[PDB]
Parts: sequence; C-alpha cells; structure tokens
Amino acid sequence: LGSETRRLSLFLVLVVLSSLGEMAIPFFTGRLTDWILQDSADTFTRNLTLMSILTIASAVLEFVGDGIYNNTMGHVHSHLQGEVFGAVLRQEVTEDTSTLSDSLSENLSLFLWYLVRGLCLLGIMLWGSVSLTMVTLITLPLLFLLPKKVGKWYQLLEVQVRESLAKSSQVAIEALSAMPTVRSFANEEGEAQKFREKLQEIKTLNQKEAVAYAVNSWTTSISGMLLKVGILYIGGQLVTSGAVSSGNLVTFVLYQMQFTQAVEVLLSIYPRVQKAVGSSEKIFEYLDRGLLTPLHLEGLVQFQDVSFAYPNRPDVLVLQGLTFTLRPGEVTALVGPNGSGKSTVAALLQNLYQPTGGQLLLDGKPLPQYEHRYLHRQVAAVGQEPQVFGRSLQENIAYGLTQKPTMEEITAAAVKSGAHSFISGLPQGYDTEVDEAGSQLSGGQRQAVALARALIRKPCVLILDDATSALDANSQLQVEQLLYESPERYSRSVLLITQHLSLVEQADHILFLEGGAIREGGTHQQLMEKKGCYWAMVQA
Amino acid sequence: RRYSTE
Amino acid sequence: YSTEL
Amino acid sequence: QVNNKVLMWRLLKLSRPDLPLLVAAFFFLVLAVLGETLIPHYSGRVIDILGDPHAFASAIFFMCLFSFGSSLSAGCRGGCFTYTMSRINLRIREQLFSSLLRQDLGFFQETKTGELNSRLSSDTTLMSNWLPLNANVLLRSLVKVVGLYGFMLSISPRLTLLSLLHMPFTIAAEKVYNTRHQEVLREIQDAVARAGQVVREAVGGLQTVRSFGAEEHEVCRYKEALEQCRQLYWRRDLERALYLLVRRVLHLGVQMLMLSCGLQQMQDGELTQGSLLSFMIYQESVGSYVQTLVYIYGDMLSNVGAAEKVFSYMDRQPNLPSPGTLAPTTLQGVVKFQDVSFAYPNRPDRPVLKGLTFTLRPGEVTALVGPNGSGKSTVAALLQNLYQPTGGQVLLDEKPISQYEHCYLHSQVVSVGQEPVLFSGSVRNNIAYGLQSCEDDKVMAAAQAAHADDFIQEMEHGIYTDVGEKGSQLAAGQKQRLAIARALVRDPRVLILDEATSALDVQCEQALQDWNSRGDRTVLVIAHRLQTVQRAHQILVLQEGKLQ
Repeated sequence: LGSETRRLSLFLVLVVLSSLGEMAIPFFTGRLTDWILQDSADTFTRNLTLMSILTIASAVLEFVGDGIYNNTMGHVHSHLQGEVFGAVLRQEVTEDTSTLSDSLSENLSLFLWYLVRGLCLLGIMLWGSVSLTMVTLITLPLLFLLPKKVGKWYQLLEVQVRESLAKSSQVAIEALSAMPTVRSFANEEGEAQKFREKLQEIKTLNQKEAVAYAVNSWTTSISGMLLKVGILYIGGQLVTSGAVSSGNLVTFVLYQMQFTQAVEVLLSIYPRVQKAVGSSEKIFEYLDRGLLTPLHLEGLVQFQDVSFAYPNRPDVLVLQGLTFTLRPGEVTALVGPNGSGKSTVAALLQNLYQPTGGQLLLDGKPLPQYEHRYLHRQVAAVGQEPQVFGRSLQENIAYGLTQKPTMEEITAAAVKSGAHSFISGLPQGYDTEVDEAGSQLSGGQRQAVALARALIRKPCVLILDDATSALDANSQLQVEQLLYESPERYSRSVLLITQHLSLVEQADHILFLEGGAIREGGTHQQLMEKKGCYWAMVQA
Repeated sequence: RRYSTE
Repeated sequence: YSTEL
Repeated sequence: QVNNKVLMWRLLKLSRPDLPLLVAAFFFLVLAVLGETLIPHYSGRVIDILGDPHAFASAIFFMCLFSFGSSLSAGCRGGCFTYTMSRINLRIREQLFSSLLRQDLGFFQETKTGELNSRLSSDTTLMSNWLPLNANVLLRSLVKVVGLYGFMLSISPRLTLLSLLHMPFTIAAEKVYNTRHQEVLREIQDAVARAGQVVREAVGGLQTVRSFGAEEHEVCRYKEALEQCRQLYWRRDLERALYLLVRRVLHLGVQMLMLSCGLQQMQDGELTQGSLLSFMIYQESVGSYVQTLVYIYGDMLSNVGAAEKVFSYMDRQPNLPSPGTLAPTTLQGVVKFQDVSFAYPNRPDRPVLKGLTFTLRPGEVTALVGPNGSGKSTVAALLQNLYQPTGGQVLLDEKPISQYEHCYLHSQVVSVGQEPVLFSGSVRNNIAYGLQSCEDDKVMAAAQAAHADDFIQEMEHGIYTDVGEKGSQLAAGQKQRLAIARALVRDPRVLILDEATSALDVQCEQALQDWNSRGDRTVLVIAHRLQTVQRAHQILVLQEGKLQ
C-alpha cells in the first residue's frame, strides 16, 4: 500500500476541501434570514454567487477525489489477489479475498468521508456558539444509548432466524440428493415430516423478530424527536433573551442536524470496518506461511547412496542406499513391494525434490544444477494419472510449452504416440476444446493425450508409468509396440515403471528393490528362468 | 461520496 | 432509496 | 405480457390466508401517511401566527398529536408487514419441497442439485418480498406524492408549475442510471465466475501442473482474468460518481430558482412567510419519493421473474405410471421376466436389455454374473418398480408389479444398494428407516443378523447415538453390514443383493443367503466373479443385453 502513498495523500487533501465547500448552503441560508428582517440587492446577489460557487466547487472536488481513490483501490485489489493466488499455487480461500476487498474499500471510503465531514461540522459549530454546542455534546450520549441496545437484540434475532433457515435448507438438500434410496424405501412422507418439523421452529422465532423490529422503530423515532426538541427549547429562549439573532440559530440548527446524521452514519459503518480488518489478517497469515546452463544430455544416469522422503518428515523415507542406473539407449523397468513407495524415485528423476543424501547427477552434470526451464522440457513424461485440461485440444496436447508447436509437428507427435486417430476422429479437428478436468474424456483418449504431451518435447529421459493401467489392453499393446519399434529403441533412456510383465519381457535389465534399495535384478529371461522375483511372480 | 442502502 | 419496510 | 398478470394473480392467491394481518397493515400505512403529510402546514401556520394564545395553542397541540400518531403507526405497519413476509416464505417453502418429492427419477438424474438448492434457498425468498415490500413502498410513496402536490397546488398555484416542468429531467436520469447499473452488475458477476473457474481448474489438475512446472502460466492466466474484472469495477465506480454530481448540480439550481421566484412573489404581496416555508419544505421533500417510486417499480420485476422461475418447477407433470391398489396377504414370491427390454429416457434408443427372460422361485437362489457394462444394476432396479420397462412385462404372482400399492410393495421386496448410503440420523433411525414404528428388540435381532453388533455395542447408549454426516465416521466395511441390517428388519419376501460379498464376509453372505429371511424367500444375488457358484441353484449369465 506504500507505493501509492502520494495519490492517497492527494485524495486526503481534496476530501477536506470538499468538506469545507459543502458548508455554504446552511451558513448563507441563515444570512439570508438575517437579510429578510432588516430590509439592498447587492448583498443578496453577493450571497447567492458565493453559495453557488462554493457548492459547485465542492461537488467537482468530491467527484475528482472519488475517481482517484477508486482507481488506486482497483489496482491494489488486483495485485493482492494475484499475489495470494501465486503463493497458494506454489505452497503445495481465493474467493474470500475477492469478497472481502470490495467491502473493505467501500466501508473505509465512507468512514473517511463522514469522519472528515463530522470534524468540520463540529469545528464550525464550536466557532459559532459555544453554549449550544456544549448542550448538544452533553445530550448526545444520553440519547444514543437505548437504540443501540435494542438494535443489537434485533440483529441477534435476525441472525438466529437466518441460521435456522440455512439448517432447514440442508435438511432438504440432503434429502433430495439421495432420491433412489428414499423412493426404494417408500419414505417420502418421513422427509416431508422432517422438513415441516424444521420449519415449526422458525415459526416461533419470527414473532419475536417482528416485535423487536417494531420496538426498535419506536425507540429510534422517539430519540430522534426528543434530541431536536431539547435544543430547540434552549435556542428559542436564548433568541428571545436577545443575546443572538435568528439567523445564527437557523445555521446552528442545520449544522446540528447534519452533525447528528454524520455521527449516526459513523456508528453504523464502524463494525463492518472492524470485522473486515480482523478477517484480512487470516489471509495475510495464510499467505505468509539460479542454476547452471544446460546444453545437452546423453541420457546417462546413476545414483549412489540416494535417499528421499516425504515433505512431512525425513523419517518417511521410501529409499535407502539405492543404486538405480539406466544406460542411454536402453529401456529398463523396476518392481517392488506395493507399500515400499518406489514411485517417488520417478519424482526424484524429475528433480521435484532434492536428494536427502548422496548425489543423483546424470549425464556428467549435477541433477539440481541445470536450469529448471529447459530441464522440465527434456526429462518429463506422461504422468501417473492421465487427465485433460479445460483448454483447447491443440493446446491441451502441448501444455507447458514455451513455443506452440506447428500443426504438422503436433500431428507427427500424435501419430508417434497413436493419438493421430483420436485427433482426426474428434469433431472440428484440433480446434475442439476438451472438457474441464476430463469431464467428458475417456481412458484411451486420456492415455493418448498424455503420451502426445510427453513425446512432443522430445525428452532425453522417459518416466512413463501407470499410463497403460488407465488405458485399455489394445492401447497398452499399441504403446508397447510403439516403444519397441522406435528407431534404435528410441536412441534414448527409458526407465518406465510398468504395471504388467508384458512390457518388462523386453527389458534390457529388469530390477526389483526391497528395504529401500535394489535387492535383485538381471536379464528378463534369466529372471523368469531362475530363482528370481520375476519367475516367482509368474509361477504364483 | 454519500451513503446508500442498496 | 429510503426502503423501510 | 399476460404471463405477468397470471403470475401476479397466483402470487395474490398464495397470500389469501393473510387477510387479518394485511388489513391491519394497510390501515396503519394509511394512518401514518396521512399523519406525516400534514405537519409542515401546521408548522407554517405557527410561524405565521408568531409574527391570540388560543390559535397558537391549538396549532401546537395538533402538530404534536399528528407527529406522535404518525410515529406510532410507522412502527406498527412495519411489524405487521415483517410478520406477513415471514409467514408467506414459510408457506411457499413447504409447498415447493413437497411437490418435488413426487417427481420421477429421471428428473433428478438430469437436473443438477445446484439448481434445486438455488430454487429452495434464494428464489423462494426473492419472490416472498413482492407484497410486503414492493407493493407497500410503491403504494405509500405514490400516495404521499399525490398529497404533497395537492398541498403545494393549494398554497401557490404558480410556483408548483416549475416543479411540474422540472420532474421529467429527474425521472429520465434515474431510469437511465438504473438501466445501466442493472447490466453492469451482471457483467461483473459473470467476470467473477469466469475468474474463479480458472482457480477451480488449476486445483483440479494440480499434479500435472506441478509435474510440468507450469505455475508461471496459470498465474499469468489468473492475472489476465483479474485485469479483465478490474475494468468493469472501475467503470461502475465512475458511473456512480457521475450520477451523484449531476444530481447535486440539478438540485441546487432548482432550489435557487425556487428561492428567487418565491421571494419575488412575497415582496409583491401575494404570499406570506409561513406559506413560503411550507412550500419550500414540500418542494424539497417531493424529489426523494419521486426517485424511490422508480427504483421500487424497477425492482419489482426481478421478484416477478424469480416467482415465475420457482413456479415453473412445481407445475411440471411427472412420468410415473398409474397408481395401484392391490395388496395381498401372503405373497408367494414367484417372479417372472417376459421379453423385457429397456432404454433409458436420458439416453434413448441405446437399449441395455434385449428381450431378457427368466423365472425365479422361492427357494431357487439365482445368481447373475457377467459384466455387460454394469448392466446387472439396471435389471435389479427395474424389479423394484423404479423404472418402467419399455418392452415386455415383469409380474409378481401373476400380476404386474406396477399394479401393487407403492407403500405395500416396498415391504415385501427390498434390495441393498451397490454403494450403500446412510443418513445423518441416529443409529436406530437408520436401521428402522421407513418403518412406522419399531422396538429395540427387533433392532438387536436385525443387527445380530449382520454381525454389526460387534461395532454398535461398544458405542455409548447403544443405538441412540448420532451417526456422522452421511455416515462419515463409519468405515467401508462397517457401512456394508449396517445396510444389510436395514433389510432383514423389514422381513422381506424377495431379497436382492448387489455384490455385498465384495466388501462383507463371504460366510456372512452365506448366512444372509440361508437364514429365515432367505430359507423360503426368493434371493437374487449379483456377483462379479464365480464366488456365487458355491450356492447358486440357477446361475444365469447375460451379455450385450442377451442372456447366455
């Protein structure tokens, strides 16, 4: 908020000037009264011109100040929301800030305007007549106590009624969301009875709400009438005494009315400001809670005493002294216990988390030293849970790309992944937009889209896993055939964590891990024709 | 600015 | 403006 | 159109039982308006008298009496109207909810729950403000205006012509401003919803975004949405201020034209000082009512539209068949399927069943196996009179199932759902769901039939505890055994199991398939594997909608 410290200051000037310009209609009015009892037109014309000029200037200044304040507040709100969302996304609520900022800004503006007005009115009244101002100040608190007491009770009753209505609403939505069971058990009358019983409780509160409303209205009217009468009596007696004229009394009466209105507005506005200020601290607290240049990688990776764990604590490690290694141009697969959590190794391959020990340098360079922008487009692959975003298919199949690929390149990537048929069969070509969060997607289509998104970037390492698990048997066979038929076995490194032994049959060197480290391995034929884990799994 | 119940 | 029920 | 008149008549008829309250409200409103009209006249006469104690005292007393009476009526009317509004709201909600329960299952399969919640929570309140709020303010506001202008014409027949000429320049401006605001608000709402959709999409696909490191693009898209919304916010904030400035300038001008003309008329000799004061008060006061009348008349149409939208749901006709009446005393339990074919109305002309035919017997425990695209669920559902078969017929004891009473049928035949659903009531209320009355002895007997007592009996007070919302505190296996106990508490004659053994114990399934509720009562079990073969007396496979 500091960066806009100048503009706001300008606003804080203009309002003050406006608050002095609008106090010319009452004052001169009294002057006109003092003119009508002492009957030239020169003074009348002078008063008229002064009043008109001051009022016009006040209106213009108020307009300009409001424009400046709104323009600044819009930018502040947008910047705050952007920062909040960025922090939330990188951390791994949003609508709360959006619904809070407008209310906070509006209430703060109204509070400032009416506070300045009230200060100016009190000052001019005090300069006018000290005794009447003292009387008004003395009698203000005594006549502004009971209405607040009644209003708090009325507000409590209103909020109770609204909460009861919300409870009944759910009592109804829960019933209506499970219609097949209700119809099956023939229990519609029970639901109707429950709803009626819920409404019979609000029927009781509504009467007291109405009574409180009526009493509050009566109290407000009585206080409003009493306040004015109390000062009118003393003003009349003072005027009759002859110490002051009638015009001064008229000006004071108008000033007192405006001052009371300003005080009442301020009292009505303040609680909302307090609530919004208290609420913004929660958002604040929630928000407040360099690499070497890479050129090319040959696909050679290896690990020595590598360890990784969950972010919750380093004691949830799923690896201990691993020795995984995949040769460039060779495709290999890994196996292990279901509860061992070996899948995190794939995340370790994507540089999502730094190693807890040892090193995981690949292609002769440290793993976390390369640039993040170029590494993510050369070491990633299809995810474990295929999905399609709400963007266009031509953009969904190339998400996270610095430069949008050409139509021919996209078609070639889809064909290499088998997704060309899906693109051709989709209506309106690649310009069609897929449903948000895969609302209308299919397993085979999702697998094809994931494979295309993986292969579009020409990765130097493959971390494809669980893609065929969601895909069909025919799609899995096609993916395996494409992987096996790539030029010179794709001439790159693949470390796929396959779910079926059909893909692991042609593995260059299969391996299985236990206890956080690789415990067995070798050729697939040797593993399946010996005491290895693969043969035991096949026989079992 | 002036207030308005709305 | 001036909506009092 | 005439549709608005029809809706207005329906809304009038909905408030028929509120005559004793509306009469008092419309009496107090008239009293309050008549009291508030006459005060400035007596103020002016007092001012004229001051410039005879009897007349002064009379005027003061009358002014005080009118002020007090108006103050009282202005609160009594509000209380009465608030109570009337509340009554109308509570009356309409019950009718809306009780009309929806009779609809067919396709209506709920099609309509999103968000629309139902919106109708039952928001529009039923908007349509309830029509009579107590809009038709009240409009009436008093218009009447007050007529009275003020009558008094103004009485005081001075010449000065009122200027206000009569000035009024259109205010009416047109208010109309234009309201028209612009009503569309700016909805544009802002649409922009906000579109902005929130981006965050929702980012949340939905978080794993892929973190895997690819594409946060720097989602942030940019969100910033673009925010920058698109900020412009609409600024436009609205500018339009308001412009309207306020125009209003202030116009009023000062009118007052100065009024003040100058009034003074020039008084110095001639055709007017007095109190008369000028009263005329100034009246002319100052008329404008606020003139504006609020336009505001309220513009606002009423939204309530009318909301009422139309609510009434369009409770007037729709259902698709249930003709109600039945038959209710025999002892059902034999023989069920036959004859050339049954079915197509979902939501996705028509894509049949799931093609001439299915089979026969069931009391002791013949028949098992259905085969995936058929999960079509085993459809044959189970239509055996409970939940859907009507488009071809063939299904009959119970040589009579169609649709000919039996709705209340009677679901006592003899009951099925367990594939995914059990539990309600937020107590344990006892869930077991005895749908029954008129039950005894705790039966609940223990029903619970012991499913071995669920091993969990229920550790819990304090036994069966009177509150189950978590939609069974939140229960485990997947625990919910299965609770749903089973909900069936044998009813003593069924025909039993249908939707692969309960997939989560429940196989031995428990055998006991449920061989107890008194299954010794001579027809049992049909659905299995995803050959596990049902160990007891099935008539195994039946069906694929592509055709039986094996």
